[PDB]
Amino acid sequence: TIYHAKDAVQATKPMRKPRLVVFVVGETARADHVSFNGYERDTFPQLAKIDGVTNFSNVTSCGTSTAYSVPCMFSYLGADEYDVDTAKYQENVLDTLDRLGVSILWRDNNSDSKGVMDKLPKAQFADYKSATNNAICNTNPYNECRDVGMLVGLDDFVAANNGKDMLIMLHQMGNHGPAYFKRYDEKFAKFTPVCEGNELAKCEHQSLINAYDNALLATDDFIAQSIQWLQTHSNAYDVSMLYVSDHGESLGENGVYLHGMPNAFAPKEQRSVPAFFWTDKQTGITPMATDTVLTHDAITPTLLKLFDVTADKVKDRTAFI
Amino acid sequence: DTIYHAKDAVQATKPMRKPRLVVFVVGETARADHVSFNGYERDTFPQLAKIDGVTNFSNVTSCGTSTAYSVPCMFSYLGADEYDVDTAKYQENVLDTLDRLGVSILWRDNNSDSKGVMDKLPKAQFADYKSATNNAICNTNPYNECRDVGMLVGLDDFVAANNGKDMLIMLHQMGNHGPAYFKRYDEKFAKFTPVCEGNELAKCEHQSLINAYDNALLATDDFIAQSIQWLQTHSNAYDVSMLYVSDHGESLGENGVYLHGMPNAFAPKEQRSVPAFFWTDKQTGITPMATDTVLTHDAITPTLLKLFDVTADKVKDRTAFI
Ligand SMILES: [Zn+2]
Ligand SMILES: [Zn+2]
Ligand SMILES: [Zn+2]
Ligand SMILES: [Zn+2]
Ligand SMILES: [Zn+2]
Ligand SMILES: [Zn+2]
Ligand SMILES: [Zn+2]
Ligand SMILES: [Zn+2]
Ligand SMILES: [Zn+2]
Ligand SMILES: [Zn+2]
Repeated sequence: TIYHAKDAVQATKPMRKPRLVVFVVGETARADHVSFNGYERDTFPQLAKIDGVTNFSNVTSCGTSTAYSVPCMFSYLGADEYDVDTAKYQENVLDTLDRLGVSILWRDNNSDSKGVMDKLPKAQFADYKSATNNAICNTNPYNECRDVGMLVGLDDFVAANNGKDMLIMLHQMGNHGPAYFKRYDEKFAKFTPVCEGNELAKCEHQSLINAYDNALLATDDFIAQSIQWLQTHSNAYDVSMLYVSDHGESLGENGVYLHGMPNAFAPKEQRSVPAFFWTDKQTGITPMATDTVLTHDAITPTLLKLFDVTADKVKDRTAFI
Repeated sequence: DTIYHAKDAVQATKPMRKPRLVVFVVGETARADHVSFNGYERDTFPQLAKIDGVTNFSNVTSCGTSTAYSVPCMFSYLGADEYDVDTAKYQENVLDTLDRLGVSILWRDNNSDSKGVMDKLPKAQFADYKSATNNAICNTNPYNECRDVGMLVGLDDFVAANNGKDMLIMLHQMGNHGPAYFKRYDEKFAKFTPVCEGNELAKCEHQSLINAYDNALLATDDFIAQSIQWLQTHSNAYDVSMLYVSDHGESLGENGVYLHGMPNAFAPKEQRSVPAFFWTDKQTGITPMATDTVLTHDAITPTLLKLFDVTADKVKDRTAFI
C-alpha cells in the first residue's frame, strides 16, 4: 500500500459537535442539462426550493466512465497523475478519514467501489442494486431498485455510530443508459414522448432528451430527500451534503452516444458535470464561489476539510469549500 | 541537491534529420480578451493576422497571476497542482532536460530574470537585455527603456555558433508590464489615443487606460511577427517554430481592481486568461492542437519536448499545444 497522507491530522475531534456528511456520487449527469446552468427546462425543481444549496457551474470530470472516474474522484494524485491500473493500491481519502476515526459507509445502487472501498472492512460496503438490501424495487415494471432506497434505515447507521464523525457515500444509478426510460418511476415522466428502446440511434432526438431529463428529475428528488434526511440530525450533527457526477453523456451530437471516450478525444458533453453542495447554517462551512473552475480534484480536499483534517499534500489545492 | 523528474528522457531523432530552431517568447501581462483573434473589437494584432501558419489558442489559463509564480511553473514538470514556488529552483525543469539531450538553450531577458529557470545552466546562456550594454535599442523613447525587438539583434551569431544543432531561444518580453503601459511602446505604436500617463490607474479615464494597454499590445504583435520573420530566414536549413504564452493576465479596473498578483483563490478571471500563439513553417510537419482546446501553462513543457521529438515518461499523456 502506497501512502500519500500519513501526515494527516484531524485538528478537532468529535470534543466538539460530530459531523455527518452524505456524498452522493452521481452518474452520467450533464452539467448543461441542469436548470441552474442555463438549461432550457427545469430539471431540478426540488433543489431550487432548498436554502443553502450551491450549484457549481464549471466542474470537469476526471474521465468519461465510472470505472475511470470514480477511483480518481477519491485519489490524492489528481487527474494529471491518476493511473487507473495502480489506483487501487494507493491510499485514498477514505482510507485517510477512516484511519482518523471517521465512520465510512458506502451504499451502491450502481455497480461497485470501484476499488475505492477495498482496503476497508467489507461490512462498510452494501450492495443496493438487489432487493435483498434495497426495500424500493417494486415501484416500477422492471423491478429496478431505486436510489432513494439507499436512504432507508440510515438512522440505524447513525445510532450505531452515535457521536462519531460519519461519512456516507451513496453511489447513484442516476442517469446511466442506454435505457434511460427505466431509470425513473412513473411520477417523474414529465417530458414526453420518451424513447423506449435500447438503440439510441433509432430514437428521435427529442424523445431521447425527454427520457434523459426525466431521469434527472428523479435524481433531483433523490438529492432533495438526502438533504431532508440530514436535516433530521442538524440538532446533534453538523450536516452537509455534496453531489458530483462521475462523468457526462453524449446524446447524439456528431452521431456520438453514451460515454466512455478517451479524454484525448472525448467531446465536451462527456466531461462537464454538475456539482451541488449543501450544508446546514449551524455548521460554519462556506462554499466556494459558484463559478469557481473546478474538477474532480476538488473532492479529496473537500472531504478532508469537511472533517477538519489536514494533510500537507492537498491543501492550497482548490476545494468546493 | 537537484531533484530530477526526467532522467529517462529520450530524443527519438537527432539533428539524421533537419535541425530544429524554436523561439519561445515568454509574454508579460497580456490578456486573452484584448486579442483580436479572440473577439476583441480592435485589431491589436494586425501583423500576426497577415502571417500564414499562425494558430491562436482562445482558452489558455496561466499557472498564477505573477511572474515569480508563473514563470518557473511554465517550465516545470510538476503541473500546477504539485508545483511549489518555494522549491522550483531545485527541480529539473524542461530546459535542464533539453540541454542535457544536446539542444542549445539561450535565454535573453528584457523583463527581469529567469526566475531560477536558468540557474543550473552556464551563465553564458542567460543574457540581460534590460540595459544598453547588450540591448542596442534603448534611445527610441523619452524613458530610455530598452525594447523587446533589441533581443532579435545578433541571433544569427548564435545560430552560426551552434550550426546544425537543435536550438531553443527564450525571449523574455517586457511586453505589457504595468502600471505605466504608456512607457512600453515607441510612438510608432501610439495608435489609440488619448492614453493615460500616470501611475495610480484609478484616476485614469477608462478608455485612456485601455488605449495605452492596447498600444502596448500592438508593440507585442510587432515583436512576435518579426520573431517569426527572423525564423523564416532559416526555414531553409532548419525546421522553425515560434511559441508565445503570456505569464499572466491583468485587471484593468473591473470592481476597482488593477494590475495583477492576486492569490489564485481570489484572482479575477482577467488575471489568468492569457493569449497563446504557435506558428510553424510549411515544411515542418508539426500539427497544432485545436484552437479551442482547454489549455494551461501545464501544456508548455510537453510542447517544448515534442517540438524536439523528445519523450519523457512523466509528461507522456499530458496535453500539449501541438
Ligand atoms: Zn458507464
Ligand atoms: Zn458512470
Ligand atoms: Zn506527483
Ligand atoms: Zn498533478
Ligand atoms: Zn497504467
Ligand atoms: Zn508578469
Ligand atoms: Zn513586479
Ligand atoms: Zn513563497
Ligand atoms: Zn549544448
Ligand atoms: Zn515585473
